[PDB]
Amino acid sequence: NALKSDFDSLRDQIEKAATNAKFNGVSIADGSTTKLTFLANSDGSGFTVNAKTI
Amino acid sequence: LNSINTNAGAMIALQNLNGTNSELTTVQQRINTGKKIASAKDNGAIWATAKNQ
Repeated sequence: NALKSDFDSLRDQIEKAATNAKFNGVSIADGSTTKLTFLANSDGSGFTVNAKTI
Repeated sequence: LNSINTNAGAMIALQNLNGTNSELTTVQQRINTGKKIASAKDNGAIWATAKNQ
């Protein structure tokens, strides 16, 4: 039971650390979106970064 | 024209000198603050974003 409680505490800490990783209201690792695209050139071309949920 | 009453070249030199003065004022504000967006007047989007963050 003690090892199970340690396991559950570690799992809840992973869930908090995953949820909190945001900047400017968006996140690339929380799974809220599939990808983020940033400007890559003056014509409007983007630099896609695929989200990798953790 | 060889007028005594007006001289456009002095006007054009004043415009160029005022533009250099304004760019010096920008560089001076950015050196005394240490940031290129130090206020909403510089650029409001990144300014408000960094402020809330």
